[PDB]
Amino acid sequence: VAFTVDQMRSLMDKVTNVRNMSVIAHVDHGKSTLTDSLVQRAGIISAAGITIKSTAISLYSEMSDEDVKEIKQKTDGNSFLINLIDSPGHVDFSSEVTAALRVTDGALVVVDTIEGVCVQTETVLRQALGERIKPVVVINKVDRALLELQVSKEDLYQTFARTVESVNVIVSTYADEVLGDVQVYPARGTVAFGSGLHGWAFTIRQFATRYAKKFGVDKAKMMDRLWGDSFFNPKTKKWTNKDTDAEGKPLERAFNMFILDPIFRLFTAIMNFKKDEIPVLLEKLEIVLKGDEKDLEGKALLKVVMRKFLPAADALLEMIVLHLPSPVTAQAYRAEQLYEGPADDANCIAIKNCDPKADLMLYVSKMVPTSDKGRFYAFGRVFAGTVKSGQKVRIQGPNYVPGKKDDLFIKAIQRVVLMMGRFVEPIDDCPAGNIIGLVGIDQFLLKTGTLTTSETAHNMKVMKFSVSPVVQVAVEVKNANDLPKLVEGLKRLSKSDPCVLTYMSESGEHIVAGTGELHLEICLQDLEHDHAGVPLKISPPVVAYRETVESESSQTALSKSPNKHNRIYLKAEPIDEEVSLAIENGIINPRDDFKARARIMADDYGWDVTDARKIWCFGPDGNGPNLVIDQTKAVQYLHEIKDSVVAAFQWATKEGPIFGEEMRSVRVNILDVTLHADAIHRGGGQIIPTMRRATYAGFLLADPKIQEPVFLVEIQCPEQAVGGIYSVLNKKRGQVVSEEQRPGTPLFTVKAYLPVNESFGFTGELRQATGGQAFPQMVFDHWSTLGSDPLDPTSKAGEIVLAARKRHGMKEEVPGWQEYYDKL
Amino acid sequence: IIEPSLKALASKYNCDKSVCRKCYARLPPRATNCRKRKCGHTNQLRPKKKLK
Amino acid sequence: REKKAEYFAKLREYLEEYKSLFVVGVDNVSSQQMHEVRKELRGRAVVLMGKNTMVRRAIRGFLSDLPDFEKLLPFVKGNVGFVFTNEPLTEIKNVIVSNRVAAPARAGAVAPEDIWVRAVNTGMEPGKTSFFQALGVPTKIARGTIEIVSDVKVVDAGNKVGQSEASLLNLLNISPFTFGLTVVQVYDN
Amino acid sequence: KGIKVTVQLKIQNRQAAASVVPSASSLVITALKEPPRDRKKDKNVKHSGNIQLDEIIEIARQMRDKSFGRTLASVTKEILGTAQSVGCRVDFKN
RNA sequence: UUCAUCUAGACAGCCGGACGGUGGCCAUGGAAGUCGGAAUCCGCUAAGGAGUGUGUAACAACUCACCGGCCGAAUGAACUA
Ligand SMILES: CO[C@H]1[C@@H](O)[C@H](O)[C@H](OC[C@@]23C[C@@H]4[C@H](C)CC[C@H]4[C@@]4(C=O)C[C@@H]2C[C@H](C(C)C)[C@@]34C(=O)O)O[C@@H]1C
Ligand SMILES: Nc1nc2c(ncn2[C@@H]2O[C@H](COP(=O)(O)OP(=O)(O)O)[C@@H](O)[C@H]2O)c(=O)[nH]1
Ligand SMILES: [Mg+2]
Repeated sequence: VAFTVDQMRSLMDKVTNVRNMSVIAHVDHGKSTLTDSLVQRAGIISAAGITIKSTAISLYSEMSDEDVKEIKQKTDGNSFLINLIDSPGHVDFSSEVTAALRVTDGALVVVDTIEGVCVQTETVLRQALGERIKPVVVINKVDRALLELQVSKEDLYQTFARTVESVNVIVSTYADEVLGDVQVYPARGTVAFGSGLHGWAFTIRQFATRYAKKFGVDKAKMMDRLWGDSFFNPKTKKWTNKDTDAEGKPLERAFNMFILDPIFRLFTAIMNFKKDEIPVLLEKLEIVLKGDEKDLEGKALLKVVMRKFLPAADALLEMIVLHLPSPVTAQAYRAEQLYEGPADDANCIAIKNCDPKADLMLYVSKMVPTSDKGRFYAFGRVFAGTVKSGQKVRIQGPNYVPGKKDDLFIKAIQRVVLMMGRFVEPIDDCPAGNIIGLVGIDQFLLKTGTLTTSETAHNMKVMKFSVSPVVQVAVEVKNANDLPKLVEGLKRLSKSDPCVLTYMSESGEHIVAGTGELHLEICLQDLEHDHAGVPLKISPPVVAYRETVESESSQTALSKSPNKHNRIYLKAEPIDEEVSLAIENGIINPRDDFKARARIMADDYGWDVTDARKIWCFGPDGNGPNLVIDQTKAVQYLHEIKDSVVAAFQWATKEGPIFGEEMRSVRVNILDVTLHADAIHRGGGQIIPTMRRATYAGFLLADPKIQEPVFLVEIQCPEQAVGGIYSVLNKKRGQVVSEEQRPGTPLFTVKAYLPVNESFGFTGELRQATGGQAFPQMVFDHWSTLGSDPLDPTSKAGEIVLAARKRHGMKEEVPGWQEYYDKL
Repeated sequence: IIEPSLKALASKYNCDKSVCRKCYARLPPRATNCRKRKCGHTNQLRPKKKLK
Repeated sequence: REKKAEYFAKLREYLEEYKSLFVVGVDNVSSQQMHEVRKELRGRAVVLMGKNTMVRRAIRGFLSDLPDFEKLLPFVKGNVGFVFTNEPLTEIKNVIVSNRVAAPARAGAVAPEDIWVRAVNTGMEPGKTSFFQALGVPTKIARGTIEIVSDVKVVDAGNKVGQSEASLLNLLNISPFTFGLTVVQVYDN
Repeated sequence: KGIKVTVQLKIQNRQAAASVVPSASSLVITALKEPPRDRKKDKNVKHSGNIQLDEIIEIARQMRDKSFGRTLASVTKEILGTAQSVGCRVDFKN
């Protein structure tokens, strides 16, 4: 029940009565449609399974000060505003899941009795605990565990005892001990039971209430004697903590007879259209029906009876207020790993002693879309401060450090809006610890980022995710002219999604990367008709390797001027990895001092100062790993032609001879320099197709292959899932680098090597190998040398190479150095 | 839901067999020759391929 | 038939020399445990098992080295071997009825007695939790280590042990499916 | 001391950090040997050995889990040689 | 048409062991009898192969050979037409 902006604003002011959590679970456990019924029974109102682009439904309910004697925190209010932000379980769409955790203090988990605690449910439960968030064990779809399976009291309680101990294992391992004992116990009144599609849900505590004195002792001690080793004797009329009598016969556990039994009898009776027994028990539970309510029989019969018996939002929000967290207790030791560097800093202290009137702090993780003037609003949580409709505050970009200036934009917000389900409306204020939606900062911020008033503030924690972009794809247009619109669209997809990593490649294509192939085709779909608006052209990301020689070109190739005068002889030798690597590193620079650069290459990476100090080029563009040295010393016109040489050098070393790619770790050696008399005949106009045609023939006689790009794929995943990984990499030449793990947590973080041409759907085969348990974070490493010799179309890259010439529309296969050679 | 003695008995009459390499038919795992005459009563057999 | 004839002459050698002996029987035993026994007395009590080449040892009882072979042939049946010595029996009887301990729950072995165990924290991290899930036994986490909540009397006396529950009983130091290695007959001079 | 295939028993008592080495068959064939059989073969496969050692390898059998249950000098003549293709001692074990 | 071992105590059969070194030489991102080459050993007895396979990522675990219970005379293996 909300009234108005200010009335809802006044409840907000009390952060002690602010249950701010998220709902995570798994693909099909009934969490999205179940959260729909909670709002339709206790959501929000002010004076008026795929999670397809979600927001954050607010909502607020009523309690009592007597319920407040059981909550261990500093709460003094009775009206509570619970702001629940929707966060899609899955795993190939877990982008919004890591975002919610950080920008909230608590969290709900929709486990199941039948499908139970799944593999992804177990690892998504870890993200919430590895972030220091609190638990809500909601075992739903219990109507199908007693309607389309129908078990016994002691026995169904074992499917639930399993649900208990399964979600329980992720706790004692995939959690943090600073929160204390955050292990959800059903009896402790920390476990939720219920049916979301049929609006009813009850709790352990809910019946401890409707029982206490109707038993004789306090309801707290009794509801702890309701679950576990606890039996009641319908003969001694006493509570014996043994499962048999003074004879040795079977007993229906305390739980089985007091809670279960009634439900069990109600279950059947209503599901068996027997109103000849329905009223009798309908009476023991004080349930009344009138008019078209009793016009519904059997299924619909129990649907409305149990609602009026077990209250939806009520029961889950009973353990959400007396158990689930708010900023007050949460941020108390949550802000530690909510910030980096100075934890004793006064700005992080503002968050610890939550002061809306101090160091303004906020983190926008999401960016709720609505194409108007700019493009859409931002979405963050205030940790220490009140925001206003035009307030001037700074922006800490993903780079920005308190002592520099880059990624720091201090502007005034045009207006503020509070989220109500999916839509919002113009508000002006919101204090420390409450999640808000600040607009007008779209055309400034570069995605997830900080926003603080105090400039001396360091930098917070930049997300986490535990996924990383690994699905690779390339795009184009079916129609040549609409090409520009498609490109500004990747910019749009940047500002319409979280993990989506669009980038450019060495192919002249706009690359697309994401959580999954479904995910991809999902962004592709929301794009094809919206973001793009035209027929694209998708296909695996075209890969370019590097045309490199190695076995030291044995014969000297002959290339003279086009008139046939100035002849130069070259030998192609291999430049050491640590050597060519340093060119691209910024160690051995193309604008560095030769004497000191020679001391560097001679001592550290061993060579003779002669060819070391006489280097000339750094092909291609004078920054790549191709170095040219003068093997001569008696050239009458030494550097009087050095330029024309370095020129044709890069053009040829860039557009390759094998097929058409630049080269890598190759040292061109101008063994002999034979020139003409007059300098006019000795100009670039000849030296170009001479030095170029020289490396052309010298290349095809230096016995070259291709050093291609390798990935440093970090596959952090479960222990028994490791079986599947070994076999998968045992196929795609997976060269597993290391393999270490934390003794306690079974998750074994494993790093390896994977060929670029061996990964066009690689992620997919891993999860299929051992359930969505495996985790591939493919971070390209270096270039690992091959061995096949592509000058013959039997070599692996040999097929690749000819089709690349066939690709560009070239001289078919590889033309011999004889087709473009000089001599008798 | 499976359990040892239960998922074991189930396999004893579905997976614990021997697939003939000519006619494919189900024979006792501890077999040696086929009982069908369309294959000429062959001896070339192979246990029913397991699950990975 | 080569080694069958030489076995005769050899076992014949130790019986023709020593004063007192034991025709010890044992069905349930383990190879590794077995050699620990022969090493338990590598000199005073050297063991020597037998079979049908022991049905001829009764036809070697027909060979009659001494008349005392009468009191020997009526103990040939069951996995029964030998025990050679020349020291006072009470002292060495003490050792053979001290050489008797056994094996655990070999998944699908005999289940004769009642399977009852108490409830105290096991002392190991939550590991075989996926088994107690499809198994259904009340057990909660107490300081990381899995703690026994119920005095679970696992399997009822008289059945065939299930693969799953036997392996977790192994983690519980449960060894009751054998208990072998004693005497079948007692003989001297 | 010891490398290739690790068999090291470790007993713990909540914070109690203590280990007891079982010195496998790998450990004895390299324990008496000098430096080129202790190190320098990182990029090399270990395949040579003949030269006579003797009785002190009987106490080296006491380092290789004494759960064989028989005689010492007797079983040494077995392990080292057939499974031990380096430092064969007496070329009579195969 | 050929060789075993063969009531003395057989094979087909059901009943109890499948070991130490050993997570063997190396070889390993990983390999411990079962991805793998090269070695194919004796302590002991009734016996156990660096091991017959399944399956563990590798361990573990099950199992076969070898050998003890009983069934208790043949009847197994190799070939011809
Ligand atoms: C942080 O995210 C990272 C990782 O996913 C990984 O490092 C990835 O690697 C991309 C490639 C990097 C290679 C080197 C730097 C040299 C060659 C480059 C590639 C060209 O074929 C190979 C891989 C795959 C890409 C081809 C398909 C064009 C690369 C590229 O960016 O061009 O790059 C993204 C941005
Ligand atoms: N049998 C049964 N099905 C349910 C119940 N609640 C929800 N569902 C099913 O759950 C589906 C929606 O799941 P969703 O809410 O997408 O799951 P989530 O993505 O994990 O939140 C619907 O198609 C329903 O059929 C229930 O109480 N009983
Ligand atoms: Mg959903």
